[PDB]
Amino acid sequence: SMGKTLRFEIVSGVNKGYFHTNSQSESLDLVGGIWQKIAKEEFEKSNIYVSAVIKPSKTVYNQEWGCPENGEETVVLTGVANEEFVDDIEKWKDTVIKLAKELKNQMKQSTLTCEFIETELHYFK
Amino acid sequence: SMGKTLRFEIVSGVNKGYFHTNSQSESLDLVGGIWQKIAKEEFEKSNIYVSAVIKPSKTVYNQEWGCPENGEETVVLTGVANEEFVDDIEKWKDTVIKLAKELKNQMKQSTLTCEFIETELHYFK
Amino acid sequence: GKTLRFEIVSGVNKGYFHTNSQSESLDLVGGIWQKIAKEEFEKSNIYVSAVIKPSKTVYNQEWGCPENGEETVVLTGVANEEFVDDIEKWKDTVIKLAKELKNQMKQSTLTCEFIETELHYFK
Ligand SMILES: Nc1ncnc2c1ncn2[C@@H]1O[C@H](CSCC[C@H](N)C(=O)O)[C@@H](O)[C@H]1O
Ligand SMILES: Nc1ncnc2c1ncn2[C@@H]1O[C@H](CSCC[C@H](N)C(=O)O)[C@@H](O)[C@H]1O
Ligand SMILES: Nc1ncnc2c1ncn2[C@@H]1O[C@H](CSCC[C@H](N)C(=O)O)[C@@H](O)[C@H]1O
Ligand SMILES: Nc1ncnc2c1ncn2[C@@H]1O[C@H](CSCC[C@H](N)C(=O)O)[C@@H](O)[C@H]1O
Ligand SMILES: Nc1ncnc2c1ncn2[C@@H]1O[C@H](CSCC[C@H](N)C(=O)O)[C@@H](O)[C@H]1O
Ligand SMILES: Nc1ncnc2c1ncn2[C@@H]1O[C@H](CSCC[C@H](N)C(=O)O)[C@@H](O)[C@H]1O
Repeated sequence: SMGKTLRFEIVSGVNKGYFHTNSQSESLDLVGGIWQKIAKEEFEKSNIYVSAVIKPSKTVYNQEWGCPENGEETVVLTGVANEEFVDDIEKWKDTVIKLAKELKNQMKQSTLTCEFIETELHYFK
Repeated sequence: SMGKTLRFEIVSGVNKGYFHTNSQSESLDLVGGIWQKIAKEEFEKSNIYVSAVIKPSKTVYNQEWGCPENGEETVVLTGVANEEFVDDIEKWKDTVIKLAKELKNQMKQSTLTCEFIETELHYFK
Repeated sequence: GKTLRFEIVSGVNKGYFHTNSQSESLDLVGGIWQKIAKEEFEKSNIYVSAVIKPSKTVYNQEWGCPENGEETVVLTGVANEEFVDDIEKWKDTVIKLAKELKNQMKQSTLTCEFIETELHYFK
């Protein structure tokens, strides 16, 4: 593998007071379910399924701007555009952006980051 | 040097139907111990030790393709090629690829992603 | 290729801080980062926010690694052009804080990587 592809990374808060969750495991399950829901909805329209690897985390920023002491509970979502599944990388990028905005809405987040990083994918099967 | 080098990232499932681990921390230890073993075996042959930073995760894809509701338990392994230890970036890359295939086999996975990403390493010691 | 992100891998020094779980180690590192980032922001108007993840780092038992890995924390953060006017000064700030983190966590060695990234920010 010498050609390049992309990976995305999204950082989202988990809004435990709105969703009535009380643990990292509950937040991961919630984000997993929401992502599965919206990713399937977009797959049905475009044949692009943005699968995601989601990790528990906390995000540390200024207490003045709303951060709890020691950090806000967050989830990181990351995923590669696998060339075996993705014909059109620009259409995949548009789909990730669409889903990131929808995740922001579903999670009731005020702001949200979505990054694209160049990567060289070796796929073992 | 400017520290221009590579990092790798692997995403592996944990085969609960095979290992019967009963928590996220047990899955982490299971993958960590396996990685520790195969990394040492390769180091004894090549003097390349691919150390790895491992994170708990859930991977979310279409339930039609076997994904449990809210995602499958996975582990993400990431590591840099530190020029302090690595003379030859291409041999390190070939070592990572060998270990990724070996991990896929030892974890009894049908597919496994292994990505290389360009990175600028600043090493403080 | 619009901007940069950093990633730092830190030990948690169980023998010094006496945390009992990965949740406590995460909070310990987070609180330390929150303080040094705030103090640097007052000086330079650059606030290096960080997304921190629990982890274990696996290396050779001959070099001190516990069986199945050492408990670690990964810190990662982007330079958001809406906040950051000077990417080189942000980079210098990240390095400054990473060294200060290494000191406060009583670590012997620490990695700090920079990766090119294209940031889309939704508000
Ligand atoms: N994220 C993903 N993970 C696993 N398999 C995927 C996938 N996205 C797509 N596939 C597989 O690819 C099939 C065809 S969808 C992709 C069609 C075409 N390559 C395109 O880019 O438009 C899916 O039904 C599924 O079998
Ligand atoms: N990718 C990233 N890198 C670094 N800091 C980030 C980040 N994404 C978010 N942050 C930090 O965390 C803050 C958001 S906290 C999570 C979002 C918030 N609950 C809301 O509703 O908007 C940002 O202001 C920034 O300081
Ligand atoms: N992943 C790793 N983490 C920490 N130390 C490592 C390491 N890999 C190698 N080392 C250190 O480097 C020593 C020499 S290994 C030979 C390295 C040589 N420059 C090459 O590229 O072939 C190891 O015994 C260990 O002390
Ligand atoms: N790096 C990555 N980025 C995005 N999705 C990924 C991914 N790695 C795996 N996936 C998703 O997760 C699915 C695999 S689940 C993990 C492997 C499985 N247990 C097996 O034994 O084959 C992939 O088909 C894809 O949909
Ligand atoms: N890490 C961060 N996360 C979120 N907002 C941030 C931030 N760093 C700075 N800001 C935002 O930037 C505002 C002004 S400080 C930045 C001043 C100027 N752009 C400079 O480069 O010096 C803060 O009040 C806050 O709203
Ligand atoms: N970014 C990275 N990628 C891969 N391995 C890493 C790494 N950062 C650290 N390691 C591994 O973990 C070891 C450090 S363990 C954590 C630091 C230690 N507590 C100290 O105070 O020095 C390194 O020798 C290397 O083998």
